[PDB]
Amino acid sequence: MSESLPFLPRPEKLDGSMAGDRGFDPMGLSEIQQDLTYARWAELKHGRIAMLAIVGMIVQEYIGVNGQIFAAIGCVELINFNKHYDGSEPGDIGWTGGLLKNKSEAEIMKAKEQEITHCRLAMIAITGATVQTLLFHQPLL
Amino acid sequence: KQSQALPFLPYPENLSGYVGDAGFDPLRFSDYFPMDYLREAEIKHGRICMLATVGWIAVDMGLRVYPVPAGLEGVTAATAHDASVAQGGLGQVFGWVAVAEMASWIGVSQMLQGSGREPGYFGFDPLGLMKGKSEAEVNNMKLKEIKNGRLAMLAFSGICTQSVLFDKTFPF
Amino acid sequence: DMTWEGEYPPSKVLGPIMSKMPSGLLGLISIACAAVCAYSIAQSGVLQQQPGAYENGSWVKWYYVLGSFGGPLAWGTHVASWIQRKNGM
Amino acid sequence: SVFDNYVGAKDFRGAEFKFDPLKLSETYEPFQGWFRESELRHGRTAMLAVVGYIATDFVRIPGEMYSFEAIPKSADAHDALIASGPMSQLLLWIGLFDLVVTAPAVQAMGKGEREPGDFGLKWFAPSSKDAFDKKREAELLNGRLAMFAIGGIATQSVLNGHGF
Amino acid sequence: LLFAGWLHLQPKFRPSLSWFKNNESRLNHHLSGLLGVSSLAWTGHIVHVAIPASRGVHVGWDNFLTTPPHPAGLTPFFTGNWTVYAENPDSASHVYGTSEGAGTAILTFLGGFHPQTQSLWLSDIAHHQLAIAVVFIIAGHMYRTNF
Ligand code: CLA
Ligand code: CLA
Ligand code: CLA
Ligand SMILES: CC(=O)O[C@H]1CC(C)(C)C(=C=C/C(C)=C/C=C/C(C)=C\C=C\C=C(C)/C=C\C=C(\C)C(=O)C[C@@]23O[C@]2(C)C[C@@H](O)CC3(C)C)[C@](C)(O)C1
Ligand code: KC1
Ligand code: KC1
Repeated sequence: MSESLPFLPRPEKLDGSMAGDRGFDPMGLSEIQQDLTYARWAELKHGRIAMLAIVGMIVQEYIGVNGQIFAAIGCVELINFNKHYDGSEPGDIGWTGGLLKNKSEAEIMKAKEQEITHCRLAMIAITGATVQTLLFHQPLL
Repeated sequence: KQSQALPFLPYPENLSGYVGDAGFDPLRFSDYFPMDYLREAEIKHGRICMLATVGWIAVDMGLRVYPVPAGLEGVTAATAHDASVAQGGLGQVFGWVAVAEMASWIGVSQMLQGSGREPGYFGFDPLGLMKGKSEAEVNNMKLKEIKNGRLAMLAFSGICTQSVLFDKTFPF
Repeated sequence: DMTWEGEYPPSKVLGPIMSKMPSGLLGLISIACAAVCAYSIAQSGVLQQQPGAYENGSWVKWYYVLGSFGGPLAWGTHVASWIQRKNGM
Repeated sequence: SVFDNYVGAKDFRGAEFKFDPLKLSETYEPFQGWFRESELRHGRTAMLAVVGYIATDFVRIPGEMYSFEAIPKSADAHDALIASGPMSQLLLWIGLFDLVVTAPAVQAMGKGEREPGDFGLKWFAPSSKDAFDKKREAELLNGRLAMFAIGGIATQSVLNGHGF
Repeated sequence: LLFAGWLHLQPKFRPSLSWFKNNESRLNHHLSGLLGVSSLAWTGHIVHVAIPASRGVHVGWDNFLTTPPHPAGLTPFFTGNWTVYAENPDSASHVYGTSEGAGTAILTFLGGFHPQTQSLWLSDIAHHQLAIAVVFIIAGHMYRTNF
């Protein structure tokens, strides 16, 4: 049975091999994909953008410049276009500062586990931070 | 071969497991509907009413949340539904019941196609209470849930009708 | 699978619920759905012509809309009652 | 062949009385189990009805809605209690009994696993089946007589207006 | 749509032949999502955008979150008091595109034409599209998918 939903069977492609695998696929979206490589690429990228959008909304009131950010992200996504379709490791484009050469693959897995839990948290947070900005129009408080 | 609750009607024959069985079912809904669905519906009707009859009794016998939010000040249990949907309140309760019921629907749907899930089984047992119990003792506690649930279904329906018809709060 | 021969289909074409129901129970359900639909149509007719109960679609009641859909349920349950009777229930 | 399948071919003197002039038990031979379950149901209803008309004409239940001032003899107990509630209360519970108990009972009778008239009151029921068969014809004869008695009482109390 | 045609020819995204033969899941989605949800969404446009624009009110992307399309504002929908959305239609002397003579009803069954434009009432089209939406959403619950 699934870890996250114990009354559900474990999804077949959600064995404990990727980071963040809580067995959470109730709708069965992973049954039709051949691999979860492209979906992890999209989960990490949505989370890394949401992590920058959380801090970008903090430092916007606690002090088109963002047109240079979309032009900078677009250059990174253009040069690493084939990596989403090569079949390579999801999220890895070699943008590490040498820290990722480190302890063994159990520690590499817990680094990926720390990223994907920060990825999943900031997507909930930037959904919350932008909705209660559009409704109440307060910065904070 | 004969029903226990009605010893002139035959036994309905689809109730052979199912710990709360009296052989009762005269209209034989167990003959026509799946018993995994029927027990899941009886259990869910039971534990909803167990919370509901305790929540109606508590609200009628004083006991507001403190401090009381705006719009729920002079309000009994028979008028707390519409007052809470105007305050907010039940709108958030409906949102989180919906994501629980949509996820449990995949549990009910996979139970009726196999999967070996017991009706009325979620993972929810955080305080232990089943640490290696025998199946004669597990089935006994499941009987206590169905019996107390069957009582609170008839109780809440008595409380909600009498509080609105005779227009009183729960110590009538 | 669901192909059949002769004068009547087998019980299994009624689905997994009504294939096990008696023909007399499905027959009485059908009259109950027909009477609820006929009551819902007749009462929505008298709500249309009542001069204080038709404005802005106030003649539309949820229980009369839901009751009027007993019409196609009365058709199907009386067809299903015939199939169970031909199959010996 | 209803006289060999069922019991009750007697008269008021105890002689053998094969009474089916219209031959309904041969014209409607599948219905003769229903015919006995409904003869007993008509019989057991009319025996409580004849007692409940006589006992009403002397004793009421002690409420003011049921009192002698409200309902004069016994014949106004039906119409002057429709909107009051007690006629709606018995209409619910008898109709709930007939939907939940009696209707599964008459389909188990047609399937052949219960006897017609049996609703499980076997405490004072004797064994040695002929002794039980003698109790059933006593139920039938007192039942068939009460079906004319409640016809006589409720008709004569309207055209003549007298009590008892 | 040009990227998706390129993408669904790549070897990891080419759908299997069984996905193309799944008749029950395609009809369920195409009755619900393609037909019924789009008709519900088009009811969302003409209630929020088109019927205020015929009533002389500008509702665009700049102000549609803070401007309700009805004065009662979505509480008669959830309470089941749906006759509030048909209370006052536009008059027989409503100047189209202006607020003069203009009603506030968003779902009517008026019938016939707006007398100035000689065209259908937008509140009738909204109640048409909403009723078409519900019928098709229901119709997309017929066929046996995974559940
Ligand atoms: C045919 C059956 C029958 C019916 C329809 C009535 C109807 C009535 N009775 Mg009468 N009654 C009956 C039999 C019946 N009685 C019998 C057999 C007796 C002798 C015990 C009485 C003695 C009686 C008195 C003293 C009074 C009435 C009164 C009345 C009136 C209203 C209140 C009431 O229901 O009394 C309550 C019913 C009783 C006291 C009788 C109890 C029922 C007996 C024991 C048979 C029931 C057994 C059976 C297994 C129950 C199954 C129920 C089922 C739903 C599960 C009402 C018109 C009242 C009145 O004022 O009349 C105007 C009143 O004061 N009845
Ligand atoms: C809003 C009301 C609503 C309700 C009660 C349902 C209910 C259902 N849908 Mg439907 N769905 C809806 C709206 C709704 N849907 C709409 C507007 C569309 C676009 C038309 C769909 C598209 C759709 C498809 C394509 C399919 C279903 C299916 C089903 C059935 C799944 C059975 C089950 O237990 O699944 C297990 C549980 C789940 C899958 C979880 C989701 C269940 C919820 C109710 C659906 C989400 C509805 C809505 C978008 C969310 C808001 C509602 C509420 C929670 C706030 C169930 C009857 C399936 C079916 O078998 O139909 C015959 C199916 O294949 N639905
Ligand atoms: C809800 C989810 C959903 C949605 C929105 C769609 C949408 C679409 N899919 Mg589908 N698809 C889905 C799920 C979905 N799909 C699923 C789950 C499967 C697998 C089972 C498929 C498998 C699939 C395949 C294989 C194909 C599509 C295609 C399409 C496109 C259809 C062509 C078009 O654009 O016209 C949309 C038309 C409209 C919005 C207007 C409808 C106009 C008609 C004529 C209206 C008439 C009916 C009217 C209301 C009533 C009749 C009038 C009466 C009085 C006579 C459309 C984008 C095709 C495509 O083009 O892919 C690129 C295609 O080849 N799908
Ligand atoms: C033994 C026992 O126990 O009992 C016995 C008793 C008894 C009686 C003797 C027996 C019998 C014979 C029976 C039961 C015969 C019953 C026949 C029966 C009951 C029914 C046919 C309906 C036909 C049509 C065309 C209906 C609707 C058709 C339509 C198109 C609609 O309603 C349209 C509509 O819906 C919508 C689309 C939109 C709504 O807004 C408006 C309306 C409402 C207009 C049995 C079988 O022997 C059982
Ligand atoms: C985890 C995400 C989450 C957030 C972020 C959140 C936030 C707020 N909740 Mg909610 N809520 C749940 C989850 C969350 N709530 C859950 C799981 C339930 C049980 C189903 C639930 C039930 C209720 C009820 C009954 C009420 C309620 C309220 C508020 C209000 C308090 C403002 C304050 O504290 O000053 C703020 C916005 C009250 C209210 O005022 O609603 C207008 C109110 O009466 N909540
Ligand atoms: C077990 C659940 C149950 C409840 C909860 C309940 C409640 C009430 N019954 Mg009912 N009742 C039964 C069951 C139940 N009754 C049964 C099994 C029968 C035999 C078929 C039956 C028959 C009668 C008769 C003849 C009368 C009657 C009434 C009332 C009324 C006030 C009672 C009081 O306070 O003394 C309250 C609502 C009388 C009345 O006042 O009607 C206006 C009245 O005359 N009942």
